[PDB]
Amino acid sequence: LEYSELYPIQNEYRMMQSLDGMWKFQFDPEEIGKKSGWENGLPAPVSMPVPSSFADFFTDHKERDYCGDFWYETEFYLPAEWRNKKIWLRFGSITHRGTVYCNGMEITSHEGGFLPVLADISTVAKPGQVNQVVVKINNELNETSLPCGATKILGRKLAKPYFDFFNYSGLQRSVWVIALPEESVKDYSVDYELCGTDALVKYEVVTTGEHPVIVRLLDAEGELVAETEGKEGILQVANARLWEVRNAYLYQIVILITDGNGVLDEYREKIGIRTVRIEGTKILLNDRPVYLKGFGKHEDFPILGRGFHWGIVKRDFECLKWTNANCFRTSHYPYAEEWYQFADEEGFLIIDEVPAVGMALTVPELLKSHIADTEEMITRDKNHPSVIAWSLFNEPETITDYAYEYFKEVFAAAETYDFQSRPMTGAFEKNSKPELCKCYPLCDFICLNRYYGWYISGGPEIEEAEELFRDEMDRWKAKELNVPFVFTEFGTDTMAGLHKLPSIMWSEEYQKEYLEMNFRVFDSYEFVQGELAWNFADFQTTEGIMRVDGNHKGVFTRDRQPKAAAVVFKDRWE
Amino acid sequence: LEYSELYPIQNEYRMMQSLDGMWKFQFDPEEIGKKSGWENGLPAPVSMPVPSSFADFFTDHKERDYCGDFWYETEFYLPAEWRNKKIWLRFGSITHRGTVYCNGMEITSHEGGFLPVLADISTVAKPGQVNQVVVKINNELNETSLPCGATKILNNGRKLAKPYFDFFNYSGLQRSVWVIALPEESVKDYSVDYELCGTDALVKYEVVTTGEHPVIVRLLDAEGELVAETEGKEGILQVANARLWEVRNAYLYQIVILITDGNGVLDEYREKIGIRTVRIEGTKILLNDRPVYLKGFGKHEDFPILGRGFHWGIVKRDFECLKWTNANCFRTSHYPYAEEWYQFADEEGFLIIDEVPAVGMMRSTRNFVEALTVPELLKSHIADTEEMITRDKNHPSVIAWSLFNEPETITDYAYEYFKEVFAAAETYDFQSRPMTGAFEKNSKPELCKCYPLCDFICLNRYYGWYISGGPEIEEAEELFRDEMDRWKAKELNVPFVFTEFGTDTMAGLHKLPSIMWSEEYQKEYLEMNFRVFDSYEFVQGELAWNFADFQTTEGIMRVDGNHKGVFTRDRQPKAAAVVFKDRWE
Repeated sequence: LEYSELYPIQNEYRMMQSLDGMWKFQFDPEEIGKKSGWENGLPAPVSMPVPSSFADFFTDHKERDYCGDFWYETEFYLPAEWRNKKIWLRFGSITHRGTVYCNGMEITSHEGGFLPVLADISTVAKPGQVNQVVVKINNELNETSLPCGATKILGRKLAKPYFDFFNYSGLQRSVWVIALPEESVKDYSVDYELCGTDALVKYEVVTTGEHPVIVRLLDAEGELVAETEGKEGILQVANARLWEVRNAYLYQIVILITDGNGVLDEYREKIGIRTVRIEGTKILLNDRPVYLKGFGKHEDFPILGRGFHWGIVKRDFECLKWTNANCFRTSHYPYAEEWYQFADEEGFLIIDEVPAVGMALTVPELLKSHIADTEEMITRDKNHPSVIAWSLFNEPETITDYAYEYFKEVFAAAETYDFQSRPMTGAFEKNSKPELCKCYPLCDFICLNRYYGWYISGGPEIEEAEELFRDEMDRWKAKELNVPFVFTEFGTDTMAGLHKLPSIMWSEEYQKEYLEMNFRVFDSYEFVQGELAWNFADFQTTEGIMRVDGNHKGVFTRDRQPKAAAVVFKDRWE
Repeated sequence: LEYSELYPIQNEYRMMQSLDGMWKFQFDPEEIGKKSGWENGLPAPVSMPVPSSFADFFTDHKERDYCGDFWYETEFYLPAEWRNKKIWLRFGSITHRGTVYCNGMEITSHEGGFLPVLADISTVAKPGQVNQVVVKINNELNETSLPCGATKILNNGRKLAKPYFDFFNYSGLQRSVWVIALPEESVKDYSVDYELCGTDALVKYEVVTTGEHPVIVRLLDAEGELVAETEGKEGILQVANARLWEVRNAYLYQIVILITDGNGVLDEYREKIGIRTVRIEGTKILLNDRPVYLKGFGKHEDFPILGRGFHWGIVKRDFECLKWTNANCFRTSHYPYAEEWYQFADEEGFLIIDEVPAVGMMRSTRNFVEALTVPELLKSHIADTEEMITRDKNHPSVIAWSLFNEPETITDYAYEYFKEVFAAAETYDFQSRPMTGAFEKNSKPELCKCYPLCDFICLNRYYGWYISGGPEIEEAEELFRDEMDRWKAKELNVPFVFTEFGTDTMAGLHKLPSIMWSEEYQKEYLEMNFRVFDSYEFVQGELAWNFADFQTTEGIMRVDGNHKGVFTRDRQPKAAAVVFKDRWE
């Protein structure tokens, strides 16, 4: 990559300053901003919180549903001391695609709305002065970038997703301006081997120069436990304190660039010594089988939309721990980096998912976008101990040799980017029948999204649903694939407060009964090794006749309170 | 018909005793009742309220969702003084079809779940003794009777109803049951038709009796004073300075029909009627020689726990809510209601579009959920039409017959089918009042072959809900105007009434800006629809879908039934109710 994905830190060599706050903001329905000098400042802005999705602040439909080009602007004072450092704007994300300007100059553009955007403003930055950043953003959906959809023209544009979740957009994550030394740590990778009571931390370091590198490992108390020299090497850890499920331990890696007797740069990050591998039908963490228990989530909260906030992280993890979960999938896009940092702390397992949802010649361009997002996700997230698997798709077509050749390239790219070569998978929709699917052989383990008892034979037909479920799982069993299966979606829309005896679809009681039936099926097959329910919480969707204020398959409400079924998960996962 | 549809009364010649209460009840999944002698008494019954739908009492799915044969039983004491009378069991309805037994003997069978079933028990009744009634009922759905659907058989043999319609398959004995006694020669039927002559009015009539003795017909005013009298089974009553029955301003005369043998009276039937005329003239609906614009709702017979079970309390609350909205009309979507609804409409001056249960004839939903069944369906359809019209014709409230809801109408075959239904309706209605049906959007103005059969056209349209909802609502309005412009350009010179339009609306779901399903969106949707309605001269009525939230088959598109109610199921107003109130004032 032409930039670093490394999370920004502050020390003797690296500086950072937050640009979060109220930005200037303006819609550009006529698409004349770049024609009209907007990159030098917006002509008639309103204020817009950053980080946040813009949609749910407004009281009018056309602003909430805005689709097209729209602009952000802010000003920041740059400390004079940042002079002659490499100065970067770092956006947690820009959703979905955008062009960054600084002091009237075009800096960079990015496609993909859920991963960091880095813009090198070294040559245009004005140390000791007020600087200006302007971002042109677009939130349309197409079939050549992720996530896929269409754009309808009423000249007013309307996003038409091929995915369920609401098309939130804007500057949904924190924005920093940072300063790095001229020769810096750009990237590093760690991989682990367990040796009795000891451990090896294998590493590679990429810098922007040719000076020597020293790598140190500190324990949780900051004590030096290992040290070595070189951009490539092994850190030997005696009596290693392994990072364990729901029982984290984090070391601190310290990467130094040196020039004789002085340090040029120093990067530090918390990491966790752990191994993950698929062995037969088992998922092994540190050589012991683990059964995944948890949820698909979303970045979704009232008013903020996908806007990041530590308070949402904290509540969600307390709820997760209360259910006795150990895992979540980042459905259906990489989350803010902070979610992974916290999962590292709390010992949660993550399946990290690229926004390959909603899946013509456009396909070669789509593949490029999909591979680019995969590269960025893996480079960003590989050193989190929590991240134990990559999900490279959600419910694509998989039953043609055409689909096979496409995903072969994606998986091949993912493999080259992940230093750890940790398990890769994808979530299969029901149409990927065991007799037809061509893509499951690409996977280290198989993830199934199934709604037997909701979309199939729901309600009075739920007994039929269970037989149909068992019939499919019997077909999978007969294949003797010798791989683990994880259910990554299953659930029922459930309106909090809707009670019925006997239960009906949409009642709290039916949600319980549906889950109990699914558990019976899960527990009937030895090779099922994980259950991640859909969804952790009710979340916003495109409005329509099938969505009663978003998706109500949450086990929790949108404001994070338990429906009756939450207790069912709690008791089972205990 | 081989029986009378006349509502039962109590007088010197006619007797009635209610059989309402707790009956015995037993499911018959193995279909062994008849060969096991259940007509002589159920072997292991539970208690079941009558009138009520049975489904919602139970706490287990299989009993609520039961589909197939099931049996009712009760016992009653017959007064000795009823001997030498004609003795009938009268069920307000039996849903959907059944066979009536009395004292172990098969009496009659009936197909059609929403109209009276009369069983002549004269030859087996035991006056001065306890008698037994047992009813075998079936609630399956098929394509040869109304309303249409399918029956699914689960692998273990259990049946499940699969409607082609969007209302829960409630069934059982949902209306009151009487045992009655009639004179051996009785009034079996009568018909009235009205003509206005300045300040006066003519009541033309026909009387059918079960004998040959002379008939005398009297008309009493609302104070019981005689205003007209004539003789003969056919004749004309002249009413000077007639007090007409008016919209939301009812006046009811009492017709008195006597059978005499000179020596004395053999029978005397009495019913309240209202002098009023209804006709279509160009694009106008004329009541009593003046245009009326229909304002109201499609309803249902639907209430918590009782299901479609009849209760006067539901009538009273519903009419108070209707009056509060300033409504003047409802459609009996999608089946004839209990007779009491019409009696009360007569009193309150409400206009009714009386609808036969011809629902579920849509090819699309049939396929989703034929040459040989259609001829049998037509027979059932015409039979239900005959029974509805014979039952309801003399209500002043009933101003129109709706003969279908959302059938296929774009083939020549559909035209020939409905031509026979409309022809039948015409012959059974002494008044020849306006006939119509409600059309789905698939019945495009360029394709529909059946609207020329109608005296006025009823449209069900969901522009802004099923079509271009929410962010696309502006487009919905354009599409709506586009269609109505096409109708306009046909210059049919007939009235159009919208018989369905609405949005599912969860009580308490608020959003700013609004979203589909919110209370605010229901308001905005209605306002948009009104703007379109008001753009066309030939639109002469608006009956919103629905008066109140109601039960449906469960599924992914129904959140505890249908929420397009303007009122909640327990009859309280959503925000949109005030929108109707203010507009209709």
